[PDB]
Amino acid sequence: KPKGALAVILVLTLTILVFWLGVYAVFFARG
Amino acid sequence: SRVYEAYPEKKATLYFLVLGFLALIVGSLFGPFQALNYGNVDAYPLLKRLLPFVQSYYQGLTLHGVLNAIVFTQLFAQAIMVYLPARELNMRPNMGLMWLSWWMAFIGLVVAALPLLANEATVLYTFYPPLKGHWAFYLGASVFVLSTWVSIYIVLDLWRRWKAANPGKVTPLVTYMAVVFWLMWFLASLGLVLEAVLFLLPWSFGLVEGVDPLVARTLFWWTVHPIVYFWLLPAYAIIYTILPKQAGGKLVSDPMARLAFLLFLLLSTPVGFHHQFADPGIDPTWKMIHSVLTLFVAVPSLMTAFTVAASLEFAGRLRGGRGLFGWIRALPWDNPAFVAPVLGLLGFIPGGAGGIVNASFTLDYVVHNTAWVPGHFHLQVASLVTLTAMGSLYWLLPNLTGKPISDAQRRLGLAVVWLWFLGMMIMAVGLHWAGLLNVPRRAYIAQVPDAYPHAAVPMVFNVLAGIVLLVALLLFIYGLFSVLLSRERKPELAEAPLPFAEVIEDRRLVLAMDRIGFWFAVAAILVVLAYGPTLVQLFGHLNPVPGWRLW
Amino acid sequence: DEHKAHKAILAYEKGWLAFSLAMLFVFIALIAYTLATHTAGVIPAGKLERVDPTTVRQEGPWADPAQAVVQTGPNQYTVYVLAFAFGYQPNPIEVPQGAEIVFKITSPDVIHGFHVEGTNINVEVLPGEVSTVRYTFKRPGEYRIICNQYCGLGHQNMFGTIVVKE
Ligand code: HAS
Ligand code: HEM
Ligand SMILES: CCCCCCCC/C=C/CCCCCCCC(=O)OC[C@H](O)CO
Ligand SMILES: CCCCCCCC/C=C\CCCCCCCC(=O)OC[C@H](O)CO
Ligand SMILES: CCCCCCCC/C=C\CCCCCCCC(=O)OC[C@H](O)CO
Ligand SMILES: CCCCCCCC/C=C\CCCCCCCC(=O)OC[C@H](O)CO
Ligand SMILES: CCCCCCCC/C=C\CCCCCCCC(=O)OC[C@H](O)CO
Ligand SMILES: CCCCCCCC/C=C\CCCCCCCC(=O)OC[C@H](O)CO
Ligand SMILES: CCCCCCCC/C=C\CCCCCCCC(=O)OC[C@H](O)CO
Ligand SMILES: CCCCCCCC/C=C\CCCCCCCC(=O)OC[C@H](O)CO
Ligand code: CUA
Ligand SMILES: [Cu+2]
Repeated sequence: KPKGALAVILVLTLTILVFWLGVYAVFFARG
Repeated sequence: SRVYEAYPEKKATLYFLVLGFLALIVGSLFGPFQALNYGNVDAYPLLKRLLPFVQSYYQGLTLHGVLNAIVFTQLFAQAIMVYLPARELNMRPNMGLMWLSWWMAFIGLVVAALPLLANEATVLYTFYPPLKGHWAFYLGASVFVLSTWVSIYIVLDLWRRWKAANPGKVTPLVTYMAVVFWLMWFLASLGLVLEAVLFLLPWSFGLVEGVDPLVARTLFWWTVHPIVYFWLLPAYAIIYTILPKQAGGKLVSDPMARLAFLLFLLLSTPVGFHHQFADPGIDPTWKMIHSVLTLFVAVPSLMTAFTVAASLEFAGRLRGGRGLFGWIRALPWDNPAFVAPVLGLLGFIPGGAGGIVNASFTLDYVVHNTAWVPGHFHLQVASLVTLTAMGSLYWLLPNLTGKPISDAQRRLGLAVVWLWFLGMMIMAVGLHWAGLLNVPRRAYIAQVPDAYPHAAVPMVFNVLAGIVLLVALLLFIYGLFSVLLSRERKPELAEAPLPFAEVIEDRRLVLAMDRIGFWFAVAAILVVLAYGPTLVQLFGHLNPVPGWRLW
Repeated sequence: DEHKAHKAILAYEKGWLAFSLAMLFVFIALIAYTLATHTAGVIPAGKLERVDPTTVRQEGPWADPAQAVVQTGPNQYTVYVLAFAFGYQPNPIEVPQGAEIVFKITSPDVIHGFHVEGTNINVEVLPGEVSTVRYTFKRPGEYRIICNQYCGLGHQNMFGTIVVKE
């Protein structure tokens, strides 16, 4: 199993998710 | 040099490369200033003593984007995406055309540069009507871009010639990327060519009194999304088919590389509205479609992330690395040609993340036209693409010129690369954050220093980024000029092979993906279906309005 | 071993392609949601509504800024905004809190931003066209309008005000 690659795509996932959920929260605050 | 007599493509490629960096340097000179501006520090007085022809923040901003994001990025793409396919197939590019395209590029640039430098075209690299620039700007820009049409033909030629010599063999990897790349660009480019010809040129010439802002914008964005993928893919081609070697490993999948590239041909163009989420007169259903199709275009880079990461870990394990982190420290971090793209890839994580936000319809309302967007795109183009382009100095230049890279010069390269990376991460933080605080993009904000009190923290990052990047820039100029203007020549470098990686299996997919005429038309249908309905309604209800010059 | 690392990489890549696809779909679902709520009001009306930039300050709804605010419903006002080099009329825009505000915004010169600080209002204003957006102010007070589309040398200082009455 490519454990290293998996780490990377995990970081990429959390980044997207913090970015996306973050700005979603902000959209509703400003709505 | 007998090397050029037999490989004349090296010389034309070199020319594309040098002009590209010359444009990058000149364009970038304006960046630190802008960075300090977004940190509420006004260093424009100083810049104007140094470069007296500069009349305003906005003329520098016009130069910065045009030179950096249009000129350099295009010249890079042309260098890479002609020379690389040519070396893989071991064939001569049509040299007549290869020089025509360079001269087209050079002359168009020269022509655009005149009104640009004379303060007659301080629109931005987006030149939205009714802001009306000098005809020379539209003409010189038009000619510059059309240069790529010759590139398209050149690679199409090579491709077919090979295919004739080799019926019922699939397209070699690099060449397949280059072919789907250049065809994608051909579809993509029709928006701008259309805009320039039917509207911009006649308008700047005195031929029509007005232009229709919304149609102009709609046509513009037809092209200017795919243009970013046009910037991105020369970098990827390297990251896929060269970097794996530079890392000490192999590309982990040829099919995966082909598929990523395939998806870019299909999905790079039919997306442009994601720049027009805040425009009037475009149906919201069509915005939602473009939104969904944009999320789809994230797929190939999502795929890329895994393929490439795995290729990195693979090389990392092959070199002794063990653990979950072992493979990372195992990699050749002393090699600038390895470091620049990988650092660029790291930044691409937050970069793509911000893109995905931008794409999501309503979420765009949070960030549109704020500092967030530059934040996003510095991570994508100014970092990943630029850094990939940078690292190739250390493999490509010696290949093209036979000029050696000293250890000293290798060291300075690591520095430039790193300082440039960090500086971009730092500015990326200041911009995104300032953006979240509603700080508008494209603004000489330092000239209204009391406007944005809440932004004081991200501002410090912007200043820091400013200086750190000025240093990187300075060092980059000095490093490039040491290596171009150096004394020694070892033509055995100019004759070495390029460091293409080997691949470590699904023939049937590969054969499918090789049906290129087919995928090309699928792409073209997708563009008709995505843009046709809206463009039809638009052309049927034109409302031309007079031009303005407000600088 | 090389044979094995390829098998595993491809297996896992496939897992990740499904997951990233899933995540992408869920965002699509969450975007659609927003489209069904009042928050969607900031999305421009897709309708083309063409006006003449050259006479808009002389005749029509943008010509008398003090009459730009018009009650169009029991709890609804339309506001006729002009974004111009370099400011907004009326200034200030005065509207009641908790009423639904239709903004009909246009320019007589060049393109301008209409970004209401603290809200999701963020719309490009194009000469010749009317940009129509809806928002309902929840909290009273002063909200600043920022121009966030480059509009010439006056761009950095182009600000307007909205005042939401209690
Ligand atoms: C080269 C340049 C750029 C790329 C690529 C690009 C990517 C995207 N963009 Fe963008 N962007 C938008 C959407 C996105 C999306 C969804 C993507 C996606 O394609 C991105 C997908 C990528 C990923 C999901 C990241 C994958 C990560 C990778 C590949 C790294 C993995 C790392 C490894 C393997 C390293 C590990 C190794 C170790 C050693 C640990 C939107 C709207 O939807 C707008 C308009 C916003 C507005 O309001 O104006 C926009 C506007 C811009 C503008 C400004 C235009 C202007 O001036 O008005 C530019 C210049 C730009 C450039 C670029 N853009 N973008
Ligand atoms: C020395 C590094 C550089 C610095 C510090 C820098 C910083 C900046 C800043 C602070 C902005 C925002 C300006 C504003 O919105 O008013 C900007 C915009 C921009 N940058 Fe850079 N930059 C640099 C390098 C690059 C490079 C290498 C590219 C292209 C490869 C690039 C492309 C652009 C574009 C597309 C614009 C937007 C102009 C517009 O909105 O019309 N940047 N840069
Ligand atoms: C080698 C490349 C990397 C170099 C990285 C160097 C980082 C910047 C300087 C830090 C020292 C602290 C300097 C702070 C002291 C002066 C600050 C100041 O006076 O503020 C500016 C003023 O408000 C506006 O006019
Ligand atoms: C490596 C360098 C890359 C640079 C990366 C840039 C950093 C931006 C990161 C995340 C944004 C997430 C959005 C943050 C907003 C959270 C606010 C919140 O929690 O929202 C609710 C609140 O009520 C609203 O006012
Ligand atoms: C506000 C944000 C600003 C902070 C910016 C930090 C961003 C990430 C920096 C570095 C990560 C790179 C991780 C990998 C580094 C590799 C070097 C390594 O492991 O070296 C091996 C050793 O030299 C034997 O060869
Ligand atoms: C490979 C490099 C790694 C890339 C990964 C880096 C991505 C960083 C993610 C989030 C940073 C944002 C910080 C977390 C959000 C804080 C929210 C906050 O502070 O709330 C706002 C509040 O309203 C104001 O007072
Ligand atoms: C070895 C070299 C490493 C040095 C790298 C620096 C470490 C990062 C932290 C601070 C430097 C930031 C310098 C910023 C310049 C002054 C900030 C400023 O302009 O201050 C305005 C103030 O907040 C309102 O009046
Ligand atoms: C709220 C959501 C929470 C998000 C939190 C982050 C989730 C982790 C992300 C991606 C992992 C993708 C890897 C997919 C692994 C699938 C399994 C697989 O591919 O297994 C093949 C193997 O042969 C079996 O024996
Ligand atoms: C493998 C297991 C399969 C299950 C996977 C399913 C994914 C679930 C995620 C999101 C659902 C979206 C929920 C929609 C609710 C959004 C409402 C909201 O956030 O409302 C805020 C605001 O206050 C109101 O106006
Ligand atoms: C490393 C990255 C760190 C990133 C740090 C994130 C900071 C973003 C915070 C908030 C945005 C949300 C805005 C919330 C809207 C409320 C503002 C408001 O109500 O103000 C105006 C009003 O007129 C008064 O009456
Ligand atoms: Cu109006 Cu910028
Ligand atoms: Cu785009």
